[PDB]
Amino acid sequence: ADAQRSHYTVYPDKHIPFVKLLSEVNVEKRWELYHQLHSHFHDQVDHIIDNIEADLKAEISDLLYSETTQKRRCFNTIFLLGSDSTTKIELKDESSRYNVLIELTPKESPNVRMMLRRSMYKLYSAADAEYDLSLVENFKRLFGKDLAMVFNFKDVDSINFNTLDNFIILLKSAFKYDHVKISLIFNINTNLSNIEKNLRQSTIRLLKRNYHKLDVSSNKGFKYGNQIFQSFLDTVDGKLNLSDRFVEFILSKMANNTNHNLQLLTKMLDYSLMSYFFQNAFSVFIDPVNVDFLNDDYLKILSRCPTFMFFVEGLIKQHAPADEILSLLTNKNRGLEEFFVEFLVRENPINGHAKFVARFLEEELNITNFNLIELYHNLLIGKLDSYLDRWSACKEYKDRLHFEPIDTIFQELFTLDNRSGLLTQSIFPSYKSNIEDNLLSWEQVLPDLDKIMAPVLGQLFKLYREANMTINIYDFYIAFRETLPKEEILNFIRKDPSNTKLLELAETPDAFDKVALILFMQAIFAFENMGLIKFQSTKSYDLVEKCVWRGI
Amino acid sequence: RIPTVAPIKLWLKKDVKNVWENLVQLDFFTEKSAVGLRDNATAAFYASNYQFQGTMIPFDLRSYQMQIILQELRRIIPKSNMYYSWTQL
Amino acid sequence: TFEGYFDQRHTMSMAPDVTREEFSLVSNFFNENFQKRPRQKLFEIQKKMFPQYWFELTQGFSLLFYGVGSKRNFLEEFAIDYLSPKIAYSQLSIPCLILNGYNPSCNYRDVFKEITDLLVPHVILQIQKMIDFYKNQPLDIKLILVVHNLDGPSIRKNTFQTMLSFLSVIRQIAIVASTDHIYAPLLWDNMKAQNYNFVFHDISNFEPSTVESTFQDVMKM
Amino acid sequence: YDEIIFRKLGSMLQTTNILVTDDQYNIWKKR
Amino acid sequence: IKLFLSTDDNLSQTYDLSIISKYLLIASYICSYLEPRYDASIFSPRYLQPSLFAIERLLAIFQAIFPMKANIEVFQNLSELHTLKLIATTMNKNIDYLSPKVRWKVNVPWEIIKEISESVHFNISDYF
Repeated sequence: ADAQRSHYTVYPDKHIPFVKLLSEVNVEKRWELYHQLHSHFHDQVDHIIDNIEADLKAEISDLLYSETTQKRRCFNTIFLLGSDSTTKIELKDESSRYNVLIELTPKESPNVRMMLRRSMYKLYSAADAEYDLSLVENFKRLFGKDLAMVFNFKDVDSINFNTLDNFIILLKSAFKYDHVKISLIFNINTNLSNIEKNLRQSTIRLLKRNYHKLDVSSNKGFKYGNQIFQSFLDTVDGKLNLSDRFVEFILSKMANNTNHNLQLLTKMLDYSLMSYFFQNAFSVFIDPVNVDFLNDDYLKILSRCPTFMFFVEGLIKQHAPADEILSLLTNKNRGLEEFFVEFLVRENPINGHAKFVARFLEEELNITNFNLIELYHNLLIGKLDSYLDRWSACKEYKDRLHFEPIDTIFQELFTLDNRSGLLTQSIFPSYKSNIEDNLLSWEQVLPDLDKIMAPVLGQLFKLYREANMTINIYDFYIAFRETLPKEEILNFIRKDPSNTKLLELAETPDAFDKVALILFMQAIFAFENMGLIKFQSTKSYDLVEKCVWRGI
Repeated sequence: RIPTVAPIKLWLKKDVKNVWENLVQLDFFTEKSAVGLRDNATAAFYASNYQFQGTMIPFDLRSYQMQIILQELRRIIPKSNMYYSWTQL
Repeated sequence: TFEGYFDQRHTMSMAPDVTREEFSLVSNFFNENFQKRPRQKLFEIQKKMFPQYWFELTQGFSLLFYGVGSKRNFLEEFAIDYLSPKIAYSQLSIPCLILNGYNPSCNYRDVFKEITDLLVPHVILQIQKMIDFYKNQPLDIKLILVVHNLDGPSIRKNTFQTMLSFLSVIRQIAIVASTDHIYAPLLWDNMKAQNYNFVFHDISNFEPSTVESTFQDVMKM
Repeated sequence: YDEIIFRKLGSMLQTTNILVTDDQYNIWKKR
Repeated sequence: IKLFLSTDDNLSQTYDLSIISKYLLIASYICSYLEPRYDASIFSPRYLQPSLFAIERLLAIFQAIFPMKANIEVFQNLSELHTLKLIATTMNKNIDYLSPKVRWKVNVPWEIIKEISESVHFNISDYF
């Protein structure tokens, strides 16, 4: 057996991760086009992410090093609202001052005694890389350089505010020295006022004398989200279209997160992009040079486009010259191939108008407080007039920018939409609901006691659905036992006489109840592992408590 | 009880926090089960290791008990004080 | 519904006693004859999903496995027989690190030691250094990190979750995990979910969980 | 059975009902 | 004058939260200050510290008050709230949420729950 060990390591055609459609060269072409577009998008994604990261550090350094005329000595306070432990800061290498970054996590601050010791330990380690306040006092006489300390409180909301409040007062004594300067960085997840309730008002007055306030959230006025979404519009080049349904799904799943919406947006867009090229065969015709790849199945799929049905029925109901209809009915000369080529030739000014409205709002009207996704969906639906009427200045230019989208035939083959729920089951699962349904509707998973005896966990969940909040374990065991087909169980058991212990146990008169109890014990342990139940074993194994219910 | 005229501040709950902090330090109040100064170093060690709930729960919900009973206040508080009339129930 | 929750002196000794051997007898004899063939057919059908998981792993997504039944064999087979050999020989020697989270004594320092030894030429600081190192490094995958029972007793703790969550930032590390608790998604907040970047699939298989229950005895009843 | 497990499993191989089925054109062809 | 009318010792839509988070925080306050006796009747001690409760109650009340089932976003918002420390637990070190011994309580005052209810158009004022 190998599972006893906590952890262990095991060591070991050129499969391009795509797979055939319609039950060789086409797959490679599709993969290459997909990868080209995918890398083109991720180039902009990484560029924008790096720009975002580079943006904050300039302001952070400016706040840290903007010397201000003050004769009195006090902490330099910076409030990073909406921040997180993932941020980083680098320090200037000044001439006469030695700079040390002192990180302070809540795990490193159980009491003031540990805090001072660890701060001095880090300070000494940095100084020797080139355990009390005497080290600060004697720092210049040791290393000949002035000391500047930056205490980075990585997560304020989890620190015991009593210990921090006392430690700030402890550091307050350090200002007796002329060669020491201190700066404090606060990382706050909630609003600023959450700190004001927990710290004592003496410490707040110390902090308030020299403090700066900064928001570092990614949701700052839709700026970066709009930029990323417009970059996605750019990187497609009109080679693929986004339906109203998919934009609706994005709008529905974006608002539930409020810190890292950009990451979720990028995840959803990337997943849709990778799904499209694996699903649709016509993604090959993003490159029209391969026009000779048209085949029977492509023609069938084109015939399956509802727009084709609308066009053909419009011709028929008008009693148009029957030769054109017979040409497709008899499938002769396939002029529909050139028809589809001309369809590919078509241009979509929808993207251009969507870009230009945003550019006009930003540059001509200076209206930056808007969502680009809402604008795009309003353009898709055509209610753009009301959306622009949300703002007072957009009347004349709203009338000018009025745009009307027009569909094209076989556009369904070049549109991404949420139509089968695959995009929801994979990123936003109904985890607990799925488990409940699979326990109750196990035929949704599984394809002669096998044919009757349902899985033990589902059978036990049957009783779990109805019973009381606190369950007498004996009653639950009785209820589980009553479901057993004893004779069919004996027939199942007697198929393996090769094991003597099997017959020895089974032929015992107590065997039915013993097997029922063993299965009950295993199922109850599994339920405890899943969080379904909890024993009262601290009192007795006579009662068990339910910890989950259906539907909620 | 002051009649209204035909055509005293209730201080804000945030400002009262400083007054509460002042009174908690001057030992007029005390936490529900505050042992206070421990007797020996080992007791201080076990006390500093443990984290009391009273230091974690919000400033507005910490339970306190009183050191000067209202009767003592009525003995001490001058009758010329405006709030003296409330030294009775 | 919520109404089904708002509207909801015997002893264990009244049932016959069970010995340790008898407990194993049923679990061994039934599971080899009960639902073996239909679950084998279901496994053969489900094996067709490996290319999609492989593609998602290439694109930088972590994979989380959930559902009723044991999830050891599926993850082990995917990691060993399918994933690593393709990672190696389609790019032209991938360490398949398997972590048993259901062990209640899996020290995080020991796992971090192995990871550092296998990837590197205050654990969080070292992980940050690794992340900064591998940003400019080539994107080809080096390590597969199979985390069984990402809701296990050694794993539920906040520090170990924080340690694991930063690992998925490195593209050259493949993370595969499985959970059993109903409220498993409660473990991960915004930052941890962001760094994990899971893609969720329902792998409910009704495989009899026996290895997980081995570490903690059931004979207590 | 294949479609249900494909959709529950989140597989992209499940048919998406944006295009109407070929069996529908076994009916519509007679029109 | 306005300098002498406010203390100005303060260090500085106060909470901007997702709708799911807002309703979860409404339901948690209901759990923390409504006696367990009334869960079977109303849905079918402000000055005191909040009482403890269980997640099973919170999920049921949230399902009963939101204008949702058990998708991962609900639990993600709940864990975000715990990380934001808008909801507290009965432990200090080595948080083990999944362990059955942990219990939950509200760490938010009434003055903020009222504004959240106004922003989501809910009527907590009528349940007490």
